[PDB]
Amino acid sequence: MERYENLFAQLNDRREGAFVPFVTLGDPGIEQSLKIIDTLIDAGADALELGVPFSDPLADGPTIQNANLRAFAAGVTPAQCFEMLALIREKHPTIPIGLLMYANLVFNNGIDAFYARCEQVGVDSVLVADVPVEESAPFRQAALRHNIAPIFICPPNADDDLLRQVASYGRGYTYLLSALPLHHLIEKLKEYHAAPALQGFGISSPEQVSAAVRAGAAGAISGSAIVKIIEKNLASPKQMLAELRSFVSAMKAASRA
Amino acid sequence: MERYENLFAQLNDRREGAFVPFVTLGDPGIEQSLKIIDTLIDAGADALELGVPFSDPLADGPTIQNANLRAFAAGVTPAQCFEMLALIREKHPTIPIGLLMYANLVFNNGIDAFYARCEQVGVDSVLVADVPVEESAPFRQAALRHNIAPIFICPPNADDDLLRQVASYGRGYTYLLSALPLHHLIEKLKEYHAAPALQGFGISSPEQVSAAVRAGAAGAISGSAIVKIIEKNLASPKQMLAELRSFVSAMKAASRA
Amino acid sequence: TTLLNPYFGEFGGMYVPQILMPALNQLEEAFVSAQKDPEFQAQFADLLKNYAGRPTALTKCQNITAGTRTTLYLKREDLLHGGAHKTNQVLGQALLAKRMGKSEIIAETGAGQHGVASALASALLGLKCRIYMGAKDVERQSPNVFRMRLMGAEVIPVHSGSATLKDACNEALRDWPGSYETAHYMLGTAAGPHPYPTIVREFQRMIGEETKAQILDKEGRLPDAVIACVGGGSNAIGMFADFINDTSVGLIGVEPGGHGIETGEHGAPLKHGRVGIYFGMKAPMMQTADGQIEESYSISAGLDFPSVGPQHAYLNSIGRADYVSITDDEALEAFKTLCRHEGIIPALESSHALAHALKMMREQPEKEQLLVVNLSGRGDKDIFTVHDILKARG
Amino acid sequence: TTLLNPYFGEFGGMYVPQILMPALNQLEEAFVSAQKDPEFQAQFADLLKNYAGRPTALTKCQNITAGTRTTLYLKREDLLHGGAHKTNQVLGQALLAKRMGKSEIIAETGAGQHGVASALASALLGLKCRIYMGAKDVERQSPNVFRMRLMGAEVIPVHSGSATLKDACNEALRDWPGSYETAHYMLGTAAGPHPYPTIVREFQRMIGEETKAQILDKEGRLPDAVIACVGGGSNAIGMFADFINDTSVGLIGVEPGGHGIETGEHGAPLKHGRVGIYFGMKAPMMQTADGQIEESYSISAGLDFPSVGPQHAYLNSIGRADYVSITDDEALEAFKTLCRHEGIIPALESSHALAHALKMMREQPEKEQLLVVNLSGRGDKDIFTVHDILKARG
Ligand SMILES: O=C(O)CNC(=O)Cc1c[nH]c2ccccc12
Ligand SMILES: O=C(O)CNC(=O)Cc1c[nH]c2ccccc12
Ligand SMILES: *Cc1c(COP(=O)(O)O)cnc(C)c1O
Ligand SMILES: *Cc1c(COP(=O)(O)O)cnc(C)c1O
Ligand code: NA
Ligand code: NA
Repeated sequence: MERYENLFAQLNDRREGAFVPFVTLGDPGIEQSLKIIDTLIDAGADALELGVPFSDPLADGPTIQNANLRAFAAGVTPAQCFEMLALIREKHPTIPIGLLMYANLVFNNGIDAFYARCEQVGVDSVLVADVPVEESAPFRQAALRHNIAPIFICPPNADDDLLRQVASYGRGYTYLLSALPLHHLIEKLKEYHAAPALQGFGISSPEQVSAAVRAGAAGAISGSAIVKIIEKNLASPKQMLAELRSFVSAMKAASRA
Repeated sequence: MERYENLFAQLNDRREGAFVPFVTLGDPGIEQSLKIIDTLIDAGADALELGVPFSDPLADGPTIQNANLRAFAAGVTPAQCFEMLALIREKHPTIPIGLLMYANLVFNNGIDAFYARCEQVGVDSVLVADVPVEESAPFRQAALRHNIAPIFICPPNADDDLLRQVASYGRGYTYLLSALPLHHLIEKLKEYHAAPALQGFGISSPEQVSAAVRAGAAGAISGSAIVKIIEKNLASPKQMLAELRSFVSAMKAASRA
Repeated sequence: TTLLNPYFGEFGGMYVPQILMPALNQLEEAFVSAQKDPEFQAQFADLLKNYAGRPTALTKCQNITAGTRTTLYLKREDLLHGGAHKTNQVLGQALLAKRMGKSEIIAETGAGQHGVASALASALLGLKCRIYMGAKDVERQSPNVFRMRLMGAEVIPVHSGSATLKDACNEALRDWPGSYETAHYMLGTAAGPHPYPTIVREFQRMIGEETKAQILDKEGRLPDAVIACVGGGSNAIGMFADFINDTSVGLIGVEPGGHGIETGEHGAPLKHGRVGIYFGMKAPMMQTADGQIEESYSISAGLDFPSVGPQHAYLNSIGRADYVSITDDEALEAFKTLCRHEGIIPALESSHALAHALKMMREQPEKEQLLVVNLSGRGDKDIFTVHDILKARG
Repeated sequence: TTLLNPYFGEFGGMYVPQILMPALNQLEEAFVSAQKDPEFQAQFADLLKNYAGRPTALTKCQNITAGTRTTLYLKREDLLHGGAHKTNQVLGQALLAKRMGKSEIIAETGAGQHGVASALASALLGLKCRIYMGAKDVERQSPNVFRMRLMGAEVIPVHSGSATLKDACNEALRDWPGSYETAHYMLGTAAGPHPYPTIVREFQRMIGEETKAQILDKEGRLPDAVIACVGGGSNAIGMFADFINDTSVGLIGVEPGGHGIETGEHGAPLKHGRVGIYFGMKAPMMQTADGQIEESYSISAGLDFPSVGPQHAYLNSIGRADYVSITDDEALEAFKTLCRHEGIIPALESSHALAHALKMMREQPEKEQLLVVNLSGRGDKDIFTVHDILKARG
């Protein structure tokens, strides 16, 4: 929770939207993944969103399915992922670090313990891709108890009940998935004092970062896009790091205005 | 009919049983078949029993099935068979010549015409292997009208009705197929004044020819046996002719007593 | 001398070697006695309810007929256990085999359907089954072969003559005279010597009688025509029997036309061969000018018998049923129509019966007519053949 | 908020991404409304009578039980059209798809049985069907593949994850949120998110209700135990449902033991895995210490799902049903027993259900007991697999 209140406050003083990139931990291997993520940060990512490889990611598109398989081909497991989360937090003490999990990875050895281990290593949020609000009671309660914000997706046709729920249950940020006008979903999430909105899915050029700020959101999240850059330059790690720094620098300069 | 009354009369004057060998016409080819059959006669066959190759011989065992296929491999047809029957009768005017036919070969182009053509070329009997007495009316009537004897099988468990029928309907000879004691079937066929009995199937050494005479029959018919000798010596026609002359000479000397 | 008629007008009879007569006559007397035997009739009624799955539904096919004035129903013998109507009469010929005290069954098969059938009834009823299959049919029907051995039958391949279904039928008739005191010869069509055409009809006749009651209840009147394919005749005479006396009902039998009647490569002796005597009987055959018997040709294995049941030649001669022909193509189309429109994969045999009903509708689409096709089996056994064809063409 | 319960004690629920919720809720309301809708209930009753061939017989198997005190009956869903019980609930999920105004069907399949099923119901009912099959299941099930294309379905192979049934179930759930306004996701077992376990039970429940009436009429009392195999749970819960309130009747579910429980190569998560959340639901799964989901292993394709229906975990937890396991060997024996003794070739799935009933009799041959096994499909699809095994050993 705190790091994200600090960062949104800080960004509001500067009239700047946040730019949050997503990567799968351990893709394409643990050492490469660590250098990808110090690169994203030095280039200006405001927060990271980071996924732990799960054998059955029923909520992910193809780019992210292939990122999982690559991490599995290198042998990555949840345990190494929590190892990597500790080293990333030891180097970067203020960046907000959010995880994208599947339910069985959290429920596996006890839902309280999993949110304890995130508290220990210094994670600030977890969004559980297959837990809808109606199933979310134990996972939100537990996350709350360990000072970790539970993130919810707010879909684009959300009825009023759901808006009300998502605003009441979530913290840190509201994941505002890109019928139903922006300008309505955004106003209503402010009205119900929801966590600040981040718009995500489909976000892959600077102009959409400027637009999401203008529409009233606090920033935007990009993942398929970052993940493709990895997928394209596997054979030349140095060029991978260059294209990622360029893309991230462009996206975060668009949030400045 | 006449040739067979003449031959049994002649054999009774000499106190001798008849020995009748069976061959498929055109096996293993038309020219070879002609020399096989002049050999059987010069060796002492008293009468011939001669089969026309039929595509489906449901009453024949394997030795005779293979004789049919061989004649078919040489191209033999019913027409060539009637051609060969004329040349055999032009050389041998008194030997009784009986055919073993299947029903469709006789019924094919009219049952009267078939018994006319046998009358023309000089055949003396036809036994239709798939016509039982109960279906035999047209075939016997027609055969009668063209002075050809219709031959019937009398099986070894024949009840009295059947004995009575076979004795009334047949001519030339009664084909006495080898529960029920010989000595009974034989006495009863005399009692009902049936055509003289020839015992056949399984007849393959001299001692069975002597035995069938002693039991009261007029002679015996051998076919599987002759047919195997052909099947064995296909590759050496001259040796085939030698073994056939030897076997037939032995069988017919056993009928003398 | 026989208890019942052996002939249907000129056709029929018992044309077998004399030494098979007592097996025929003994069969015929067993069958007469069973047909009046109320116990036997309840025993057979119970096997066909609880084991084989009777009655078989009557399905309306609304999607295939839309925009015409045809109502088409499908009598579903594809739903009977073992997947074809062949099961009805094996149960009854095996029950007769028991009533005579026999312990053993002889059977002939071509594509292997009747082989199966007679292996499953012999397994259920505690008979020892041996079957004859031409070697050509052996080698191309290894699925069927293995099923009959699963079910405990002994399978014998016949290498003689053409080594197909007829050379099988020939080896059957050769073994039975040595064995008919403990072995029953379980013929698989409404053909061969009397009493086999009568017995196979009467153990297939419930096809027709349940079709009548099931149309009467659904439509309140009888069919304008019932339609069935004709390889030897049993499923067709089973469909038709109970309607021969309702003279407004149409009986239509369909023969295989193969490559087409004009190529001579077909299985349609009833309208295109000539009266001969072969397998025990006087009926139409596929034969030469000279009288040798030939093979039929059909894409469908099951219809490839170069002769036909004598009762079919009789009801053609008096004009109470009509007979026609459908080509390998025609039947492949009707098989693809039913799979895509009704979600029923039919046997290539039954597809010819449906091919003619689809031309009955397509030819005259505003003729009002109520049509039943006997769908005599399912067509899983035939999907490799149809994929291989479709593949060969693209 | 839901109209009915999503849970059976601890197990069940709707664990799906938020954007799939409205498709679930819309399904659940369609189903509630149909269940009180007398018209819908007559429409489904008529498809299952006239098209699919209900009621299915109850066969006594006297030969297998002789010399013991077991009475064994076989409920024959192998006689239902398409050859397995999977047909009952596709007809009903397609009829629901129509009632919502949908025109399109999504399906997942492994060995290809449920793929077929949903292709034939979509062909009959005028729906456009597309199916997802893992590529590994593609390549080894080319028979099924071709049948679904005959019947007009579009088939999509899934190359992700392990490219088998579960990676299929994953691609289903990914397409539906873009399409649920004209496309119904036709899940093929009593598992996944609520409402799918309840709906599949209630469209399979006539298995049980006709078994009860058919035993009551034949034996005048209820079974001591009903027995069924458990891959995801639908044929078993369809057999058991109507007997859960007749507490003297035994409910026994049989899981695949594969090579044996101790090798770890099995499909028996209910008694040998651990509670997890995967495919929409909280139930027992085959998973690592770490929580990744694994494949089951069974000689039988159809039982290879590394989780199980939640209603089965619930009735195990309260001791109203019992669950056990049968090995690839055990089931191969019971498949050869039924082919040679009763002339019924069963599916390798159902052979495990029969394997346990044969050990129930063989273990205690003078226990008086009335046993029904749900023979959930036939086994023609499985004879190459069993010939290849038997051949490998001699
Ligand atoms: O892929 C993107 O552009 C954004 N994706 C995410 O923010 C991360 C993500 C991976 N899988 C998901 C499922 C649900 C929500 C987010 C994710
Ligand atoms: O083969 C024999 O030993 C005797 N055979 C004959 O006499 C000729 C024959 C060939 N086939 C037959 C069918 C019935 C009767 C005789 C024959
Ligand atoms: C064998 C078979 C046929 C052909 O025989 P009939 O005796 O002519 O009925 C027809 N349909 C099926 C499904 C068959 O298995
Ligand atoms: C698919 C199938 C099964 C397994 O699924 P359940 O949902 O567990 O019933 C069992 N038997 C047959 C014949 C099958 O086709
Ligand atoms: Na025919
Ligand atoms: Na399972």
